[PDB]
Amino acid sequence: FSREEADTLRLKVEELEGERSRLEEEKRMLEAQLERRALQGDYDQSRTKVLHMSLNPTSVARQRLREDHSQLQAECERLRGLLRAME
Amino acid sequence: FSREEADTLRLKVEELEGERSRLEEEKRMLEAQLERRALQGDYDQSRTKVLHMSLNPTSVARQRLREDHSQLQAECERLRGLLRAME
Amino acid sequence: AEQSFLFSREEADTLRLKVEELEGERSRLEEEKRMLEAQLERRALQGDYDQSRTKVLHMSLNPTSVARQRLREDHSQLQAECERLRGLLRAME
Amino acid sequence: SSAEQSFLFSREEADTLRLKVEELEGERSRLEEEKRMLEAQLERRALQGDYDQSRTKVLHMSLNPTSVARQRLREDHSQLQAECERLRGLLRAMERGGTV
Amino acid sequence: EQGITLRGSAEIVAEFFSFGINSILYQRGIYPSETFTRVQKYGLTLLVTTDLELIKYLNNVVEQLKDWLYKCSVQKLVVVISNIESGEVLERWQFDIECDKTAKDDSAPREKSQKAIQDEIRSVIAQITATVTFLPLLEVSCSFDLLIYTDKDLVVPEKWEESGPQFITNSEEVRLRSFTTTIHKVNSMVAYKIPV
Amino acid sequence: ITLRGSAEIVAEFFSFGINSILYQRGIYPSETFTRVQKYGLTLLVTTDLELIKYLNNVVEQLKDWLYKCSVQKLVVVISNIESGEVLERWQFDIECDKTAKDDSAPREKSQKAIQDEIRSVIAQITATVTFLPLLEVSCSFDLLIYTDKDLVVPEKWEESGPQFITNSEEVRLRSFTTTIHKVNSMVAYKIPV
Amino acid sequence: GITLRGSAEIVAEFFSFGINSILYQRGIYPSETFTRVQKYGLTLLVTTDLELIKYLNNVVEQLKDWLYKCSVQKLVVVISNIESGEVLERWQFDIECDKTAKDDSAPREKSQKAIQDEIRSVIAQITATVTFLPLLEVSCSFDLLIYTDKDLVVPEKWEESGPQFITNSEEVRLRSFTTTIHKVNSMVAYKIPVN
Amino acid sequence: GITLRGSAEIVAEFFSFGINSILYQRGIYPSETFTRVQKYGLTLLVTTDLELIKYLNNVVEQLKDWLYKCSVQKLVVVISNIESGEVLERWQFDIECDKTAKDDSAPREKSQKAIQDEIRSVIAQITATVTFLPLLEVSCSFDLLIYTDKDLVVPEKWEESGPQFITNSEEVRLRSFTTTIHKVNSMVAYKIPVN
Repeated sequence: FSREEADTLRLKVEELEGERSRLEEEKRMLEAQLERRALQGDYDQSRTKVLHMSLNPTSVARQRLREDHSQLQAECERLRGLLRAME
Repeated sequence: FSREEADTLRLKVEELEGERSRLEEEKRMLEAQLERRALQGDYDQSRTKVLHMSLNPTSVARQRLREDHSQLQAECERLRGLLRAME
Repeated sequence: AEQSFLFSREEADTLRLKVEELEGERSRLEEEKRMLEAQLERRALQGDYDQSRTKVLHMSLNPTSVARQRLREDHSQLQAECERLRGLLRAME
Repeated sequence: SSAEQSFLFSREEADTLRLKVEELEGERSRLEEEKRMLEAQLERRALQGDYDQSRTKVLHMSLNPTSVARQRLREDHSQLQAECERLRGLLRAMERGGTV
Repeated sequence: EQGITLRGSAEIVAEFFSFGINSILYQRGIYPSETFTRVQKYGLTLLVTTDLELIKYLNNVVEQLKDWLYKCSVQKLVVVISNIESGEVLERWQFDIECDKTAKDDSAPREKSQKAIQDEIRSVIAQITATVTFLPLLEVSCSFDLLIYTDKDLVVPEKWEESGPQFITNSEEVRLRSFTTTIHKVNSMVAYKIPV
Repeated sequence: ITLRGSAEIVAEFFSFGINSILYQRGIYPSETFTRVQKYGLTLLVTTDLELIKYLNNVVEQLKDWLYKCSVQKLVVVISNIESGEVLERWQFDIECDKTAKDDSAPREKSQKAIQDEIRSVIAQITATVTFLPLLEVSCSFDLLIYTDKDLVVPEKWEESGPQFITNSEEVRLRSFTTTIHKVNSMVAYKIPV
Repeated sequence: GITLRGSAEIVAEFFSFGINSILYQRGIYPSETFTRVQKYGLTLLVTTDLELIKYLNNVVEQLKDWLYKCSVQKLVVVISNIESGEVLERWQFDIECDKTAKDDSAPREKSQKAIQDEIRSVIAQITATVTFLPLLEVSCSFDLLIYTDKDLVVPEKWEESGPQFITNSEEVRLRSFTTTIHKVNSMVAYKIPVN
Repeated sequence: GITLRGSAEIVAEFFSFGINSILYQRGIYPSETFTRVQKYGLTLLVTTDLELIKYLNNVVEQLKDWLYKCSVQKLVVVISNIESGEVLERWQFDIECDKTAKDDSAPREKSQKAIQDEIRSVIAQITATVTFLPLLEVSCSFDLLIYTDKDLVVPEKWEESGPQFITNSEEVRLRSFTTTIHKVNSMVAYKIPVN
């Protein structure tokens, strides 16, 4: 009825009040936790990705280094493969 | 008859619920952030610090890599001199 | 039984539905609590009380008690006098 | 993001939903007792019989044995009233003009 | 043996109410003993009214109760006994009625012995008749009224209207056996006043 | 303030709180009262030699239970004399403090502060005449005293019911207190049909 | 019954086995370098590498000391690319210490087998998790980071370290166990797969 | 005033010269391979190396297209040790794009001269870092990473990358500049000297 539901509504409204009040307090504390902690610049893969050119100065330099290492490697073998036989 | 002091309540009640709803989804987002960061190692620098042993498997392995590269530069520079001095 | 809970994805859907049901049951209980609350206090003011805690006493002899007796009596006196007067009048043919 | 991470996520989610359901249940447990200890002090009440006006309304026939009987009682009181006056008038006129 | 249909359950429950209410009226002395006659029902000897007016009223209520039972909209039947003069509620028989709203979405009758339902009903009527061993003599001219609790979303028939619950105060309570047709379950109890 | 003094101030109160209402509503013809000075406003008391004899017991007894702190309430019920149905109900939720027996220290609250509160309470009691429906039928009244259940029922006394008003409105007015007793009123009256 | 000192020894021992199994299962070092041993009702692999054995004992021994004092909050197994230093995986174990256990007037009630069963589940969950983790395709090493109360006096042979966060990570909360005095929760964060 | 297209061009141009300055100053290519030009009121160095010019042009043109589309979040210049892959320096430019500018009907109010004065300050700060940044002591190369919104279609010769974070670093924060459509923040993280 009117007077009845009124009694139940003032109870329902009063309960939602305490909740709303408690939530704000919680929300505040979580906020104080997030701001106070060490991990500040986090990566969110749902909003960000990192792109680059597949072939770039670094991939090229690393490949050159491997080829130079090989070339020097084979040369060292050749030279000792000549000094050995003059004996 | 006061069937209106109950109609205003049906409005005030829907208010809080609408608010409580937002406060909950907000709280949710905040907790998800705090929890992911916790899983990532986050902490409060005022009550916690991180220690490790100065000599550990990683520093040891890194050091050996540095010594392998200095040894490589070394041999190259030496071999370099020989070839040069020898005519 | 629960070892068979290698079906984490299917289990989560079930637990999800269980969360929803438990939420509904919770709200229904909260309002039932309200009804009980409203009723109890909205009656305590109307004079209700706890039999184990409260007892109502009064004077066996009291205004209302007495006024009830001189209603009863009057309707008895009146009934009687009508018969009495009736008798006298009957006497004198 | 991978199909692999999905399996790990599922295991994790099920554990979390398990903890929620268990929290909600221990919560339903609390509500249920206070509801009982509430309906309990209500059984100790002088007044008895409760009803929820949320899902229940009380009906009856407007014309019924109790309503008919209360009517007759007033109707009988009215006749008794009208008779007392009739007799009173006969007396106060009986006496005014020497009949008495 | 042919199961229990929704219409059949409503017919059986309605009948239980017709006879139970009659027994209460006779036993509690709400109407003169000579206005009832003896009949056999459920294997027992029961008293039913011969009063034309009472008959019309009970039938109207029972007929409507049977309707709301079919629709599964009835939640209770209360027999209110009050002091005609002061309006005080002196006795209150409350019958909780649980209707299974699914009995309509049923393909075939429900499975419950006709004999088993009847034995259950007989057991409750038997308890009603036995209350003469402890219920107090009513020492004032009383009347009665039949309240029917229903679902809020229900068209209130003409001739009917909403009313108060007529709760009882400073009473004593006795719960009787319940009975069920798997479709309609019926609980019975009496709240009465003991002479201090 | 003591446990006996309070038991006198409150007990005395109802004597005036009852007399006034009986006139306020007209349970007894005005032509049966006799104005007398008390508290801070003029009050009216009874002059019937039986009505005074009744109220004396109920208040003398009320006082006695005020000292033992076994009193919970006092209700003035107004009912139709013929029918017997209640039409108006006055309840005073009495709140006691049993520690008052264990003192040593007369309590700090002044008796003037107490009397000022009591004056106000009466104010509403009479200020509630153009709200409270009119009794268009011959009514009487009774005094109901709610007590603890283990309390011994005095001679000439007996237990009773709450004397409910079926469909009524409970309207709170105001209240007061001493140190050991906190009295809070309201008047409930039958709902206009 | 469970005493503060007994809880410390149990937890320390758990870490010695737990760390060893992570190393074996992630292939940080060759299968051929571990040996099988039974514990917690499981067949577990533990390193035979003498240098590793020495390092682990140094950390576990220090950890037992801090567990007894209730001044340790986490143990993190950080796995990284040796050449580049890139942090690829972080196995984190939060440690909750009941500081009041120090004032106990009696061992706590919890069976040794009950705790061993909870531990068994923590380790098998780790094993069941590895199946879904990105393969380590480069040579790696590991380091053990211990989170402590800020005021803890630092031992000789120890120094402050940064947290070694992997911010570009996926994370999975795993299993926990408790002795009623120390509770250990496990979890793992690992680099989000690219391409 | 500035438009979305004008802003994208202005920003891409800032990157083309800024990256050239960083490469010259940090010795990533020999100094004799750069030539001097008058730009931004200063005298700046730019490369003459064919392969580098083509690569920079490819990145800058794509950057410009993503800037117009408002989907770029950062540009990072990653300088690493060629042999080990260890990141030794990392210039990070956070980029905020006003997505509403697509719906503009009128060029925004900020003058191009005020914008150029802000850019000149940043470029001068970049050149001023030469007095203190440490000399790189090993052969290094660089790669340009571009952080973008997640739903960007990845062009043909581009692919996803890890973020190439640097460890054990110190930072220098420079001033920001803005066109009111694109705001650019600048900073460099570099290795702590050894010793």
